[PDB]
Amino acid sequence: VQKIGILGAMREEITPILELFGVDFEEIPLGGNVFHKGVYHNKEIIVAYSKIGKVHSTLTTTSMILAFGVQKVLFSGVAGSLVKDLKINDLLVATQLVQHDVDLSAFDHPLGFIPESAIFIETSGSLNALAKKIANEQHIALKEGVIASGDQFVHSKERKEFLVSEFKASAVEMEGASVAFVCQKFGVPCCVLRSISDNADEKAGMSFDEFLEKSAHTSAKFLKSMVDEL
Amino acid sequence: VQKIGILGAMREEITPILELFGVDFEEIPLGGNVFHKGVYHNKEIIVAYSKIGKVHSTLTTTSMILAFGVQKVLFSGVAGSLVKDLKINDLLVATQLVQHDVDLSAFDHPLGFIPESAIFIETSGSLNALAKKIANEQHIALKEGVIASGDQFVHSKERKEFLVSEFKASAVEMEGASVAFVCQKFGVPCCVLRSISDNADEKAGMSFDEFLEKSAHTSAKFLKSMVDEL
Ligand SMILES: Nc1ncnc2c(CN3C[C@H](CSCCCCO)[C@@H](O)C3)c[nH]c12
Ligand SMILES: Nc1ncnc2c(CN3C[C@H](CSCCCCO)[C@@H](O)C3)c[nH]c12
Repeated sequence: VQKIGILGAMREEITPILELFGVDFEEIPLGGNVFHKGVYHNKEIIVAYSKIGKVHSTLTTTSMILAFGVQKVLFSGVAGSLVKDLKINDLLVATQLVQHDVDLSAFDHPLGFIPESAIFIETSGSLNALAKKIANEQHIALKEGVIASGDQFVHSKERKEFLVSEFKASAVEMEGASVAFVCQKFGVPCCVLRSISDNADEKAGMSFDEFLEKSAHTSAKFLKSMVDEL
Repeated sequence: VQKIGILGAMREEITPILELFGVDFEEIPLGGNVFHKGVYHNKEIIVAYSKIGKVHSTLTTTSMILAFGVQKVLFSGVAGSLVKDLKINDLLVATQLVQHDVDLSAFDHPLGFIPESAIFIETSGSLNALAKKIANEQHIALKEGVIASGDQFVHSKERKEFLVSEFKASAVEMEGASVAFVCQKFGVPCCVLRSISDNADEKAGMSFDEFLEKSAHTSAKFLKSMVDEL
């Protein structure tokens, strides 16, 4: 059968995923993560939260691919908005991702760039198109854009402005670029889906605490609607 | 037989390793890395460069463990010095590592800390003690201390001061903490060995360009002397 990996960063991002699928799961620990393995609509679904940030998410994605043999990875979670048109609860899919905190400018490399890699990492056009189709049929707004990932929770106007000017990012989070990077290295289709929890400004901690649960649920519900069409 | 993973970040860090072992290697590509597999003194050695930074090094380490089944990981490369007593070419082993660019302080977490993890990641006391024994027998200076890892090349007095005050780091680099983190998650002994290439200050790019080859060779030679005793 088809094997689909489903990832969040925090436990709160996968709790609604496990509940919404509503099937039994076997828990399999590996590399400090717990993988929930279930069968849903004739597909094997493997659900896990990575824990926060780039190292955690790189490890979990690599484990999913190498140890569980998943054929697609769908990431669902929350994100900070960098643009006026992405408001609390709104959904976006990443067309490209960047590691916004990478800085080898001492050697005149562009910010975000590492030798033998690239600034922007692409996701699956096919999965992004599926998301768009579903969103239109459900009459849900869905934006497509660049997501910036780094190992800092962004809560300042100055950092937002940098992300917009340097990378033209629409949202910020801490895991998407690493998940997409790993998938691309192994030829595995990847979709990164996020629901806005905050505006990545001085009020972001507050907003995040308020909206984590609801925004996570919104993302999870949409991810399920995608899996229903795969 | 015993399987030993040997990692550098850049090709220049593993070129001397491959030459110094002086055996034939089979090249095995996986996840965008090339793994050089050889037999040396009745051990299987698997050598690779990860490419620069935390995501690259997390992926390569995870691959080494999950796909090649290595039982120990030794990292060899260069680093920026944060302390007066670590000069160009000097060797150190990391007793602990930290991800110095992790910042969840918006939620009053200490810098370097991520929920469900820890600020400091430990390495193998047994391998560090072997390194110390060998260094003493060869009449080579070998320091032990905290190494700070992040996704920026550090070349400023201000950032050095932060690393010293916040984490009491002795050296800075971009991969050690991720390698040690992965190893710890999988119960695999890890040793991170670095030779100083620069002082992580405004002159660091210059110094790095000058000393990369020599410092890499110094680290590689010491790593080989460790493998000779394993
Ligand atoms: N403003 C923001 N900056 C960076 N990432 C995010 C995100 C996305 N994720 C939410 C979470 C933020 S860190 C939460 C710490 C909770 C207290 O322990 C990470 O997994 C990244 C939402 N808003 C953000
Ligand atoms: N000053 C420094 N800051 C951070 N890392 C390092 C290192 C260690 N590694 C050396 C290398 C620095 S980035 C080199 C880019 C070369 C031009 O493309 C990374 O793999 C980290 C030496 N000096 C450093």
